[PDB]
Amino acid sequence: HNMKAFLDELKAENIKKFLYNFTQIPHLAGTEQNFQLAKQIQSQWKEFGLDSVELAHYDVLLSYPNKTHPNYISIINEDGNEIFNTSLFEPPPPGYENVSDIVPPFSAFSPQGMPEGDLVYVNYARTEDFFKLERDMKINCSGKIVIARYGKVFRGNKVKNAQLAGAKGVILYSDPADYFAPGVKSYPDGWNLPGGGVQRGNILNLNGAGDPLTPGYPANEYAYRRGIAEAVGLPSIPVHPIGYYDAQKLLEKMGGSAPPDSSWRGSLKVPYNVGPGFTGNFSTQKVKMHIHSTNEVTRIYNVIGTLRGAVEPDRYVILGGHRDSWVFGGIDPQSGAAVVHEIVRSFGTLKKEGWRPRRTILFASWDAEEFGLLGSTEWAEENSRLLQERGVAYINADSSIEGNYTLRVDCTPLMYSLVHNLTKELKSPDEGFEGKSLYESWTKKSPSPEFSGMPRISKLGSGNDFEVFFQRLGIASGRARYTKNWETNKFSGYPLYHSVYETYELVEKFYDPMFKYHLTVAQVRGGMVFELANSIVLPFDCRDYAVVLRKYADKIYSISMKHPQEMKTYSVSFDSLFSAVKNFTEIASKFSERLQDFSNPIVLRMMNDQLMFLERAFIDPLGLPDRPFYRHVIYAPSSHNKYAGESFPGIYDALFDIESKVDPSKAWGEVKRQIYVAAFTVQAAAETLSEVA
Amino acid sequence: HNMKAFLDELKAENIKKFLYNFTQIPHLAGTEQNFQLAKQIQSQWKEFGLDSVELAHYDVLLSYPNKTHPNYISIINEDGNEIFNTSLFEPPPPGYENVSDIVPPFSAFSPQGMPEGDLVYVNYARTEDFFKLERDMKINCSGKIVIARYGKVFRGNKVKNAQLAGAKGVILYSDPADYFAPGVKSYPDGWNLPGGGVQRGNILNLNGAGDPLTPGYPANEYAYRRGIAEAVGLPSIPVHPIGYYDAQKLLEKMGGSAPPDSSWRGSLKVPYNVGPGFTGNFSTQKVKMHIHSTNEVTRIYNVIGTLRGAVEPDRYVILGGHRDSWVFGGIDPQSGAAVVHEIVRSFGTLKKEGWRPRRTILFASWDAEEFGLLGSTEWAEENSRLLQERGVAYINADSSIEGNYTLRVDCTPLMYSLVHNLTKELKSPDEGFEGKSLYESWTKKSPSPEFSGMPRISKLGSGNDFEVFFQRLGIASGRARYTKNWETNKFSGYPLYHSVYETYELVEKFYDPMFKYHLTVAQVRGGMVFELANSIVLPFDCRDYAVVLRKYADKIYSISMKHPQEMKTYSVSFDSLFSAVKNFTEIASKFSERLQDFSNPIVLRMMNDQLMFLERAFIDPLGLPDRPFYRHVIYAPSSHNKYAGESFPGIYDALFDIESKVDPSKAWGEVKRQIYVAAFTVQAAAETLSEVA
Ligand SMILES: *[C@@H]1O[C@H](CO)[C@@H](O[C@@H]2O[C@H](CO)[C@@H](O[C@@H]3O[C@H](CO[C@H]4O[C@H](CO)[C@@H](O)[C@H](O)[C@@H]4O)[C@@H](O)[C@H](O[C@H]4O[C@H](CO)[C@@H](O)[C@H](O)[C@@H]4O)[C@@H]3O)[C@H](O)[C@H]2NC(C)=O)[C@H](O)[C@H]1NC(C)=O
Ligand SMILES: *[C@@H]1O[C@H](CO)[C@@H](O[C@@H]2O[C@H](CO)[C@@H](O[C@@H]3O[C@H](CO[C@H]4O[C@H](CO)[C@@H](O)[C@H](O)[C@@H]4O)[C@@H](O)[C@H](O[C@H]4O[C@H](CO)[C@@H](O)[C@H](O)[C@@H]4O)[C@@H]3O)[C@H](O)[C@H]2NC(C)=O)[C@H](O)[C@H]1NC(C)=O
Ligand SMILES: *[C@@H]1O[C@H](CO[C@@H]2O[C@@H](C)[C@@H](O)[C@@H](O)[C@@H]2O)[C@@H](O[C@@H]2O[C@H](CO)[C@@H](O[C@@H]3O[C@H](CO)[C@@H](O)[C@H](O)[C@@H]3O)[C@H](O)[C@H]2NC(C)=O)[C@H](O)[C@H]1NC(C)=O
Ligand SMILES: *[C@@H]1O[C@H](CO[C@@H]2O[C@@H](C)[C@@H](O)[C@@H](O)[C@@H]2O)[C@@H](O[C@@H]2O[C@H](CO)[C@@H](O[C@@H]3O[C@H](CO)[C@@H](O)[C@H](O)[C@@H]3O)[C@H](O)[C@H]2NC(C)=O)[C@H](O)[C@H]1NC(C)=O
Ligand SMILES: *[C@@H]1O[C@H](CO)[C@@H](O[C@@H]2O[C@H](CO)[C@@H](O[C@@H]3O[C@H](CO)[C@@H](O)[C@H](O)[C@@H]3O)[C@H](O)[C@H]2NC(C)=O)[C@H](O)[C@H]1NC(C)=O
Ligand SMILES: *[C@@H]1O[C@H](CO)[C@@H](O[C@@H]2O[C@H](CO)[C@@H](O[C@@H]3O[C@H](CO)[C@@H](O)[C@H](O)[C@@H]3O)[C@H](O)[C@H]2NC(C)=O)[C@H](O)[C@H]1NC(C)=O
Ligand SMILES: *[C@@H]1O[C@H](CO)[C@@H](O[C@@H]2O[C@H](CO)[C@@H](O[C@@H]3O[C@H](CO)[C@@H](O)[C@H](O)[C@@H]3O)[C@H](O)[C@H]2NC(C)=O)[C@H](O)[C@H]1NC(C)=O
Ligand SMILES: *[C@@H]1O[C@H](CO)[C@@H](O[C@@H]2O[C@H](CO)[C@@H](O[C@@H]3O[C@H](CO)[C@@H](O)[C@H](O)[C@@H]3O)[C@H](O)[C@H]2NC(C)=O)[C@H](O)[C@H]1NC(C)=O
Ligand SMILES: *[C@@H]1O[C@H](CO)[C@@H](O[C@@H]2O[C@H](CO)[C@@H](O)[C@H](O)[C@H]2NC(C)=O)[C@H](O)[C@H]1NC(C)=O
Ligand SMILES: *[C@@H]1O[C@H](CO)[C@@H](O[C@@H]2O[C@H](CO)[C@@H](O)[C@H](O)[C@H]2NC(C)=O)[C@H](O)[C@H]1NC(C)=O
Ligand SMILES: *[C@@H]1O[C@H](CO)[C@@H](O)[C@H](O)[C@H]1NC(C)=O
Ligand SMILES: *[C@@H]1O[C@H](CO)[C@@H](O)[C@H](O)[C@H]1NC(C)=O
Ligand SMILES: *[C@@H]1O[C@H](CO)[C@@H](O)[C@H](O)[C@H]1NC(C)=O
Ligand SMILES: *[C@@H]1O[C@H](CO)[C@@H](O)[C@H](O)[C@H]1NC(C)=O
Ligand SMILES: [Ca+2]
Ligand SMILES: [Ca+2]
Ligand SMILES: [Cl-]
Ligand SMILES: [Cl-]
Ligand code: NA
Ligand code: NA
Ligand SMILES: [Zn+2]
Ligand SMILES: [Zn+2]
Ligand SMILES: [Zn+2]
Ligand SMILES: [Zn+2]
Repeated sequence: HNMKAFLDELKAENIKKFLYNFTQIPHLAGTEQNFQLAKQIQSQWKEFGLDSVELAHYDVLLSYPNKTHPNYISIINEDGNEIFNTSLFEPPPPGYENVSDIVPPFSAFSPQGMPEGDLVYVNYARTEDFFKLERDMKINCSGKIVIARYGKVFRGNKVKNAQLAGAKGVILYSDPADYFAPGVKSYPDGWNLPGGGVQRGNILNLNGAGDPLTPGYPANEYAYRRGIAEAVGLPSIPVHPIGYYDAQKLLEKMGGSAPPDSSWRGSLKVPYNVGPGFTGNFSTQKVKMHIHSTNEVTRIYNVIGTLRGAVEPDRYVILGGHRDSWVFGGIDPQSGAAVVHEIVRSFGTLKKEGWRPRRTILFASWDAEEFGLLGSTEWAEENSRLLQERGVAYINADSSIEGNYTLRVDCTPLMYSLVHNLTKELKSPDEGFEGKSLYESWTKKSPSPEFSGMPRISKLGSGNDFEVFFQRLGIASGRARYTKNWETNKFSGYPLYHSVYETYELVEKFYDPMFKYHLTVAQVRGGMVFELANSIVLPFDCRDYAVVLRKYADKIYSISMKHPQEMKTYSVSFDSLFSAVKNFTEIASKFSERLQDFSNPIVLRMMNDQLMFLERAFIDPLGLPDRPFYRHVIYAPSSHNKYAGESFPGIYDALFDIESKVDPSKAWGEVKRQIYVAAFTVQAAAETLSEVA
Repeated sequence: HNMKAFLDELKAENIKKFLYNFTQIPHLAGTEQNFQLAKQIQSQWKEFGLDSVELAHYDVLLSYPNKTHPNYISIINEDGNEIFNTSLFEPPPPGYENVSDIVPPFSAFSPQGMPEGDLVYVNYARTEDFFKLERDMKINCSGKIVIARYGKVFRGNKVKNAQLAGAKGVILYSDPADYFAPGVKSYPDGWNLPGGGVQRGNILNLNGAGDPLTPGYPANEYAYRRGIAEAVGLPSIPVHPIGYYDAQKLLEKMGGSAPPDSSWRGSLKVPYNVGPGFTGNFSTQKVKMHIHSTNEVTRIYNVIGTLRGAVEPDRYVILGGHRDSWVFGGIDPQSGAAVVHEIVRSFGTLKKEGWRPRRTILFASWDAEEFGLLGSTEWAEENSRLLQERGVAYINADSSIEGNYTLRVDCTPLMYSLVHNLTKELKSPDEGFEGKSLYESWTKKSPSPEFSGMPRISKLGSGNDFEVFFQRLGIASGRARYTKNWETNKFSGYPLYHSVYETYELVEKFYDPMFKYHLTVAQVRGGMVFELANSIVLPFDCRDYAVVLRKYADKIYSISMKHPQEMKTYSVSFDSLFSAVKNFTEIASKFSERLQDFSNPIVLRMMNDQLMFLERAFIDPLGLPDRPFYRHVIYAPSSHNKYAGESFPGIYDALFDIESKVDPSKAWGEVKRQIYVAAFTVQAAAETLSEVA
């Protein structure tokens, strides 16, 4: 009864069966079918042997198209006749043409409206795309409908950016340049997005708030809800996603200015003119959106499984991933949920033979992730006192695969050593690495840019259910999945993401026929939970935080040093931050020595508490500026792309575009304030590792 | 080596000697003499046997009169001749007439100015005094100088209230009605305030922020400071305190309206007319303030002593009280500091004979309390991560006596049982209770209004150094001192509070000749620290929180029920709060049973952690509305009187004066929101006591 027993019990064939089972019908959040699936998971986790399995439910703001009043976009002529209409649905894939309750493509939480106007093409609608438009090109988006390609960044940032540019609507589309890999066929004959395929997804800017109506507090039965007008993160202009057949029709007539350069051109046979409006012959034609989706408070269900710890039941290691899908969820999330299901089954096998982990393991099937991480966030809001005093670690478990090339891990520095050690003990599933370790294949395919013989591990970003646990509550967090080769494959994400084409057959035929990558990811995720819940000394190495803190301090200082004159004028020094990082390095080194030298369970637990509370020490209870739920001072989601992690985010945002600020004294004053906050927090975290008295 | 050994080692004669030692010269915060005293305490605590004794220093905003440009108030005539001037200093007491560096009476943090105008008398300048003036009497304070009597509430609230009434200055004075007990002589021949006596004190409204320039973060060497204009809690109009000889001169000529009733009349031979301005003959005369005090960033020093725990060194029991004084500090704070000094000495005696407490005891000599709890707050800001994960309890130790009648205890419900049990084991020092317990004399003199055979224990308010530990960080806190009989003695505080007359001789001659009340208070405070640091199971009874939560829920519901029609219209229910309190009662009862039945140190420490984190569970990281540093949902300082505790403060303030709000729907909506927050927090705190897995 050790890790090897746990790992060996995991079967690829079981993960295949579960994936099939979870993907036959849609499981949209707030729907009866997803509630049925919740009850099924609850039943099976009980059967599998967990001590308790409960549903935790909340009533949250969700968004759905109107069934009798479909969303669509038109080209209208001067008479007002709609001469072109975008599709009302994606052509269903082979054998699914009769499946009901496929939600049609829509942008969740769009307000209703029917705006009419001239089109401006804004590339990926990134901060720098708008800078280029407004500052360099002198194009005004005010009162225009913007059309943007999907890709590069989170769609909610695109919508925010369009809105602050004064757009009156946004059209999102999938360009083949970003969603069609050269030499691969469209679904069903390959893994590419067809011209009628469309990516669903919410366009909120929640910044960690969870349910838009109840920021800070669980959306329970007696919750007081904000009015819609005061809700968090809702867009103020209508938005709708389309495919590249329909996008071609909308782009082909575009006039005004040429694209500023080739990074603005996708792969369609159109000029990619920025606009505004259409070329001469069609200059009186306009674009009209028709959006009728409604926001509604709807009940959602998390499944929470508990396997009580034998020695420290008041210490919680959490494995959590979501269950709700846009349609069938073939990759997102069921390729993760099937992996969790088999992990539970394996732990349960051991439990039935009399074993218990040292610490409590909690297993979560979250609801409403697709609508803003709502299930994980409301539950963490409800249980925040328990999680901040008892939470050892959170391992996420959304999609197990986004490619078939190599491992991807994003995690706190505290888990680097755990991940290196675990992967050295696992077999690579890769062709040409038979009998080699996962560590070897991973390091070869994804080398660290700093360190020879080490793999690359990214910072945690967001756009997934670890966000409340890591950036709000400061619980050490990690995620892992198989991924594509980004060096040779330039497209954004996997092509069929959040489309009807993301099915069981997508995975079984193209991504992972033998379910070996799924099994590899079950071993990584399950292996991590096993070590975290069972190792006598928590498997965190504080010295790895010291190394990255120095790298981040160098980075942020380099950004500021682009403005040497202002640093002189305003006396901007990074000395305090570097001093704090030096102290952290020295104190962590001494703590590591002590952790090596000590039969005494109090000294042990005292030291496990120092390891556990070290991630927690990076939390500032005041939050980051205007983002009260992003409280971690080292890591926040990028203010320009929610998916990307930013380091020293407080100083980063204070420096961003600082040369354009009206009051340089005020702006540089705020840079110095953020330096102070960062240096203080680093020193305060270091001091939690000092001898306690 | 048990509690009795600790208690027996404490000597009245030692406390007398220390008090004498600490009171020969002024120890104003930020002055060289208070730094010298800090170094002396540090030396002696080392000598006494503590493991480490450090100074923790900060650079904070302090306020001092200008030595070459004195503050004073005048009656001016139409020509501009100053026909009456208030005193420049209090007549020094016998034998101190040559002591230098007595700070003259001033209101710390007053801005500079020389406003001229007509006087309005506003009674105690309470919220209801201003309501009576503006609403009932129709008197407009806009552009007037207000004169208010000291007493009833914290002076900072008076100044806030005057400022929001549009006053252009405030004069504070001590009325004999509030500071002269019938049949007792003025200092030096009794304990009464003489006509030339004046009460110093800050007039900030910090709401827990600490140093006005650095809210949230310690005022360390690299701190970024706000500009003065953005500082927290500074008054916007000049303020100055005077004695009743000078007040008589300012009040005797007052015209306009009569006092509305006898609760507006003090004891001087004047009419107590509200004004504005003077009676006919003198109607062209005006009042002129001259205030030249300056705010300056000044270094302050805390002394921090550590006695490392033998078994749980990472658990902290804190005994802390301040060292800075307005002048000699005969009562405030040295009657407390001398008691702490003897407590340290006694613990050190045991330590030298080989004993250690189970948990770590930290001893603190705080600086700058008189200027806004600045020393305790900056240090707690620096060490917040350590205190919130390790802080068992905080026992305050400011003035040991404010009378000679009976015990006064204000503390969390979690300490009620500890206090009842301890006091049953201590001898009463009271005449007529020889050979009886302190519990017996206390209960007889100060009976609980709810429960026969029990003593009254007040809620913690504020205006002292526990505020950061309790209302910000949620560490279980308590205070205890000897006090007066409030039933028969109607004056505010003790008469010589914050005056030059508060000397060693005041205490030795009038308050506590034999130092027996001092010794009794050393036993209560030291006994509490001893039990908290040494009991195997933390000496907190969660069921006492359940009883008070019900009492507070009844109270707040009764307040709301004054508005039955609005409760109908807006569907205002307290059901959720009562349900939460019921659940708390049931879960706490079950936790208490478990705490009775368990050789297992993990189960023990797990359960000690649940006891320790139970106060912490009442903290809301979002704070109370517009008061981010008051985070405890059950207790906050009254928004009308910082000294007084308020229960369910969020709901209380939402209901206060609600009948006067312009938008009843909005106001009742916020009542319901606060009900939700309170019910949720109570339920969440209850759930920390549930079985952990
Ligand atoms: C990284 O860790 C190191 C510790 O190894 C910290 O070093 C401290 O740095 C501060 C400077 O920011 C030093 O502060 C200075 O303290 C002097 C007096 O300190 C005495 O007392 C303390 C107890 O509190 C002892 O520990 C200490 O050894 C000393 O005996 C002051 O006199 C200094 O103030 C004077 O100079 C400054 C700067 O020029 C002026 O602005 C002032 O007006 C004044 O004249 C100063 O405040 C401190 O002594 C150092 N501690 C130790 C133990 O060496 C780093 O701060 C830490 N990095 C971060 C980011 O925290
Ligand atoms: C004091 O402690 C008690 C527990 O002893 C708590 O009681 C819970 O109270 C809520 C009501 O606020 C109950 O919620 C209801 O749950 C029903 C389904 O719950 C099932 O599943 C759970 C697992 O999550 C089981 O524990 C439970 O026994 C049930 O089998 C819902 O169907 C109810 O919703 C319906 O009615 C409401 C109200 O009329 C409608 O608004 C809805 O639209 C819907 O039709 C409802 O949500 C809960 O069941 C109770 N729990 C238990 C264990 O009994 C108190 O909440 C607590 N007090 C506070 C302040 O927390
Ligand atoms: C693009 O779509 C519009 C609107 O059509 C409606 O919405 C779609 C998403 C689908 O659900 C459609 O089935 C649905 O009709 C088309 O314009 C519309 O055309 C219809 C029929 O030609 C008009 O209906 C009426 O017909 C009778 C005549 O017997 C009269 O009583 C009325 O006067 C009216 O003409 C309808 O008004 C018109 N709607 C709008 C909003 O313009 C459009 O033809 C289509 N374009 C294509 C396919 O190129
Ligand atoms: C109330 O106090 C004022 C101001 O007096 C000053 O401030 C006090 C707090 C103390 O520190 C005083 O020592 C200090 O003077 C008095 O009015 C002031 O009177 C003086 C002297 O009479 C005036 O000084 C000048 O004197 C020479 C004449 O040789 C001329 O050069 C000047 O023209 C001027 O007269 C001073 O101007 C005047 N100041 C003000 C601000 O009005 C006031 O007499 C006193 N009232 C009492 C005791 O009733
Ligand atoms: C995915 O897998 C689950 C679990 O294996 C399947 O659900 C299970 O389906 C069986 C067959 O429908 C159910 O058993 C039945 O029970 C009813 C009475 O309750 C009885 O009438 C039948 O004769 C039969 O014995 C079982 O309830 C159900 N189990 C759970 C835990 O839900 C599910 O059908 C699979 N879904 C797909 C799409 O393959
Ligand atoms: C990942 O694996 C590495 C390599 O095994 C682990 O580091 C190793 O940890 C052991 C156990 O703490 C260290 O052993 C110690 O050696 C010293 C003698 O120098 C002795 O004082 C102790 O009693 C103990 O035996 C070992 O030195 C260390 N090896 C290296 C190369 O660092 C690492 O801890 C693992 N990481 C995690 C998170 O588990
Ligand atoms: C309050 O009590 C303290 C502690 O007893 C007194 O401070 C101590 O005073 C003595 C006598 O001045 C000091 O000893 C002296 O040392 C110097 C050299 O350092 C030497 O020149 C003298 O001959 C003498 O031995 C001692 O330093 C000092 N102790 C401490 C810890 O500060 C203090 O005087 C008392 N204050 C009052 C007002 O009574
Ligand atoms: C303040 O003093 C009271 C009175 O001594 C303490 O309550 C007493 O605590 C003891 C020890 O936990 C309880 O004894 C228990 O009795 C049951 C049998 O019914 C048994 O299961 C246990 O093994 C244990 O012997 C005792 O019942 C209880 N007495 C009362 C009247 O409640 C109280 O704990 C003290 N408070 C603090 C904070 O120390
Ligand atoms: C979906 O859209 C339809 C419009 O075709 C809405 O139905 C109409 O709503 C208006 C305003 O409430 C009523 O005056 C009409 O009588 C309704 N017409 C019909 C034909 O039903 C409908 O409210 C929307 N549905 C949802 C669920 O929001
Ligand atoms: C105390 O008040 C005096 C005024 O009597 C201030 O001294 C004057 O300040 C002004 C403005 O800075 C100068 O122009 C004068 O030359 C000063 N006069 C004298 C006679 O010194 C003084 O600044 C104040 N002191 C403090 C410590 O704030
Ligand atoms: C863009 O257009 C609007 C309205 O037509 C105008 O008010 C605004 O100032 C314009 N902005 C720029 C930067 O040209
Ligand atoms: C799977 O791997 C092969 C071999 O490298 C590659 O050609 C193919 O594109 C991969 N499939 C997917 C879905 O990435
Ligand atoms: C009080 O006086 C000021 C200025 O003289 C005036 O603007 C204000 O409205 C008055 N307020 C009331 C309540 O009478
Ligand atoms: C001390 O107690 C006596 C006796 O009750 C009382 O008359 C006297 O006023 C008290 N002294 C003080 C300073 O309260
Ligand atoms: Ca919420
Ligand atoms: Ca501060
Ligand atoms: Cl994931
Ligand atoms: Cl006190
Ligand atoms: Na398919
Ligand atoms: Na005296
Ligand atoms: Zn997902
Ligand atoms: Zn998704
Ligand atoms: Zn005091
Ligand atoms: Zn005081």
